[PDB]
Amino acid sequence: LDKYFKNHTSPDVDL
Amino acid sequence: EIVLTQSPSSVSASVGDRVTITCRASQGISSWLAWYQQKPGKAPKLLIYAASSLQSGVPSRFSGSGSGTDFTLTISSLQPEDFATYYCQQGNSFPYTFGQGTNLEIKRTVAAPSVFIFPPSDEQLKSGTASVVCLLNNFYPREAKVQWKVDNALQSGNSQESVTEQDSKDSTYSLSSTLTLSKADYEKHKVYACEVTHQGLSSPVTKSFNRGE
Amino acid sequence: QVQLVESGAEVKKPGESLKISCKGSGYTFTRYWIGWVRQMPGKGLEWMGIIYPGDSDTRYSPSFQGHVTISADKSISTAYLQWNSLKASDTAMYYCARLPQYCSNGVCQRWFDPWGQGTLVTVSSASTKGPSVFPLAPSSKSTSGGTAALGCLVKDYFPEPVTVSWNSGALTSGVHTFPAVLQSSGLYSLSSVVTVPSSSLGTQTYICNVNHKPSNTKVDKKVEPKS
Repeated sequence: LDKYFKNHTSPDVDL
Repeated sequence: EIVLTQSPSSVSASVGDRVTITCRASQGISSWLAWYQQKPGKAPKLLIYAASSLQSGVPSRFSGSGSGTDFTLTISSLQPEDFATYYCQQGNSFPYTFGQGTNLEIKRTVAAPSVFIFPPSDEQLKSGTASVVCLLNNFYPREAKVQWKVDNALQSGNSQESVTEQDSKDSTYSLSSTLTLSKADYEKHKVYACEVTHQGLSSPVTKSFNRGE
Repeated sequence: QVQLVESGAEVKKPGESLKISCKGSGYTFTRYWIGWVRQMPGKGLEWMGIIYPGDSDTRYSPSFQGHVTISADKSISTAYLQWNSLKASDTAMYYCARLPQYCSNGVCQRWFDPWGQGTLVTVSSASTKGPSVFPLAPSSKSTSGGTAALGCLVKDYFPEPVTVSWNSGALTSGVHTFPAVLQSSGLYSLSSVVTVPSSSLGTQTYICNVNHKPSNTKVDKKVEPKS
């Protein structure tokens, strides 16, 4: 998940 | 790098007016433009991200639009607390860049200064120096002239002043001027006066005290 | 909630090294890019770099590449900005900020939210000097229309900044803490004033709380009516 969130939309982001 | 140019660089508007600030990018950045508000002495705060998404808790009078190379920040009904510097920022391409910033100021009615004067404290006098302070509180517009007089002789070269940022509630300014002398010089004169000229005043206001009493 | 805490001030001599810090809380520190931004004189902001605390991968602006080092210690959820050898012109307000992102197919777009309070880094050969704090006592000459002005004069310090509160932060209405002026000596002075009811000068207590972190100076000065 450290690896996942390095290049996926951040947890708090919507739109 | 992608250069962001904000227009205009300064705006002055009345409470209730619609304010619009544009950001033009040197190349396409799709919709990846954010807007920030920064008050003097404080960190920037995000207002808008992804060109048009309003940050949670930011009043709905703020809105963003645009895509490609032409973006707009709009404040639909300006409030006193909107006094700030506004920045756009592209997050599409390295290096991340900001616009040069747009200063937003509030226009309001004239307000005359309330004028107050403070002799040096006994504590300071003990240390060999005498600072006399003249306060001009809550005035508009910002332009004001303070003259110091000692025994009615106009002083030059022995004072410093500074003005506040515009007030976030009432859109006024205040000014502090300090006259600094040696204790020796302070003790040789009697009448210390601050003379204030401002648009709000019919004629100059003088505030003074006698060192004697 | 989500908060970034940095120091408000650091003072060093030219040629000295410095590492400043930014501690994240209220979110998973390893899951967000975090970065540093320099405040320019008057207006302007310059992005310096970012780090991913999950693996310490960094990216620098070309303007700052090789001049600074950004690092992170995920154990204590802290990011760092470091200079090996400071110049006087490195003086500035520096901000740390988190970078939320939106990505599709591994391509990410980023903005800055939230920002730390900022660390004023001063690089100077001049001696650090704590302020003298003097009362600006309310009197017959600072009372008009039912309002009394009173204040503190914070004189002869270096470098910036000084913080001023009143009554430990309980008094904020009507406060004006003025921008410092630069004296001929190269020392700073500032004043902080407040307007309050004339009628209650006898019953209220007014204390200005002055902090100058560079000199580790803290003064609480009670401001009493002139007598």
